[PDB]
Amino acid sequence: GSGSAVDMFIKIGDVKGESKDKTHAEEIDVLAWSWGMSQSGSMHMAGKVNVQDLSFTKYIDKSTPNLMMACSSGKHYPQAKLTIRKAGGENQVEYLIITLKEVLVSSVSTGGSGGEDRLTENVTLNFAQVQVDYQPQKADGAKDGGPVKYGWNIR
Amino acid sequence: LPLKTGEPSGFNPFQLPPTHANLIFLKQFVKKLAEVTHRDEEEIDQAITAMMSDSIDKSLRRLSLLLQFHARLVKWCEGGDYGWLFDNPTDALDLSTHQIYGFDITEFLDNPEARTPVMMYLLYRTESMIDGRRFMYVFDEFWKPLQDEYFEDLAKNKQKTIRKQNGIFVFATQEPSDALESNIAKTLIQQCATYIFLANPKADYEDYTQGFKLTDSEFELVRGLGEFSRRFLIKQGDQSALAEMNLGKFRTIVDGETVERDFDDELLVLSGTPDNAEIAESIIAEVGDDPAVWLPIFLDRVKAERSDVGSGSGSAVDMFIKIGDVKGESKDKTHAEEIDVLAWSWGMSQSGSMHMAGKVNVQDLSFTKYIDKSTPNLMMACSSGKHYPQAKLTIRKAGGENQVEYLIITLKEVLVSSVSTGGSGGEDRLTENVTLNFAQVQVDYQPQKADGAKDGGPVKYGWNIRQNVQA
Repeated sequence: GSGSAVDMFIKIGDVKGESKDKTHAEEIDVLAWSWGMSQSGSMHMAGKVNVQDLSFTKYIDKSTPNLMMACSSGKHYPQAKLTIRKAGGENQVEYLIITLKEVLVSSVSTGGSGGEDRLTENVTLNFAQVQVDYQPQKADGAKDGGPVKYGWNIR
Repeated sequence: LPLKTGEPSGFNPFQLPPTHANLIFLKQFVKKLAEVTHRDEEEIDQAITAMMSDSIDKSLRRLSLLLQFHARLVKWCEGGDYGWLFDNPTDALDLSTHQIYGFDITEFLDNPEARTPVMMYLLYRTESMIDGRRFMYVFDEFWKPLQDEYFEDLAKNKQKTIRKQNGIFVFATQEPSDALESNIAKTLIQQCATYIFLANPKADYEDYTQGFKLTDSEFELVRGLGEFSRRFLIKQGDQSALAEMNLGKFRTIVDGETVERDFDDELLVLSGTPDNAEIAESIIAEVGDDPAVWLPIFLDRVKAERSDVGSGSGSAVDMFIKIGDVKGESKDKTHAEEIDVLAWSWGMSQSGSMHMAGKVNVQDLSFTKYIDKSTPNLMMACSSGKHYPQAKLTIRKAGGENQVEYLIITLKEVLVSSVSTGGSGGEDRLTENVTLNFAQVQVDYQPQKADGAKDGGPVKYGWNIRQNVQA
């Protein structure tokens, strides 16, 4: 077989990676994802939520000073798109698709002081509207589909 | 005694035995210049003996003046030949503890000046000093230092003297055009007892049956031997056969074990050039004369490095600097030996949104180095707020140590504002930090691929940070 590895690729505008995998042909590839949702208006003391900005750790893309010019200029990319499949096979069911709109870069990491010898870069972003498509991520290869969604706004 | 800098890569003469300094300086001068008035050169030898009779071995100016009243001119030059016969001691007899040495003939390619008088005097020294043990004198490309019948008369008289005194001569030279072109080599072949056809290289043939008197089958074998198996053919007396050194032989302890091919201590014989350079540099900086008291651990280090990699030198990291007076400890082409830095970690952030011309994020930029050498210049630039004219730093991942750097970043008008220093009982190597601002970033991020490909051209972020959004 091919092993046991998750399958995650993303495009955000003309930002692209140096990845060489089977489904990651110079795609952006990530090592960590970090965003959760929160709604402080709950009775335990419409869309009134606490602010939640998105974040991740990615492998090194070929367009990083373009991202820094986007940060210092306020330039957003109009769309970010993700596909994440569970481990067990690279060409399995696309267990998750994510679509992000008005994708402005919030932060970059990893270059400067001596804290990270070879570590991947955290990048944080903001948004206007995000929607996902979840296929059932059972610990399997070929598994039943049917996307369950949410699409949600910055409001 | 290999080719090196202008240290003693040769051996000199005593130059003042007043019964034989005349003949020593006469032969040394004629083999140094090879062209005189041919009148009262013994008076020149006696006058330079009386002039060097102050204590010993005076300046080249005094030597050339006493010799005159092109050899004087080239001794005044001394280009790469500090081991000549004048103003020096005999480094060969400073090896009287272990009289085992040899010469890189790269300087002794230049007859008559560097080649002839040092070699003729040292052959005189080793031949006249009959220590009673065996003697061995080995040659390769004999004809370039030896262009005079002086060596033929030497081989007739003093070589036959030391032939009863355990002396042997090992002429392992090149292709036989060299030997057939010198009648001195013909006289030597008339006294050379055995002949080793070590290889069949690119070499001139079919006069090789002349003088040596090979048969057709013998000449067929010495041409069909080859040079890569490193086996040979041997003729002595009037007879010959194919032979070898058993380079495939190995320690057959029980039933035929691991084929070590006797490769341990063969690196002395093989002499691989970067490992020879490492062992030679560590020995030469270690001790002047070279007994094998530090050599076994150097052989174990050479075996470990050769089993690791052949001249790899890591090729994994590159993080180096030059900020005013400091510089890098760089294995890359940029700097050398001074200061390494730790790693690559900083960024910038933005909290705002335009999607329901950036935001002002008051930030500093920082960097961590190791223990410094140029402490007070950085101290002055830190306290006074002095902007260095540049701060250049080199970043490159694995994929080669001499490749183009993955990010070359020069910050501009680097005022210095804080440096963390430290120290402890456990501070084997203190790291320190500069956290600072400046006028301009000049980031040059090259999107170099993993295989050494640099598609495409590097992306620059060369913008003012001081009071301006950076494009």
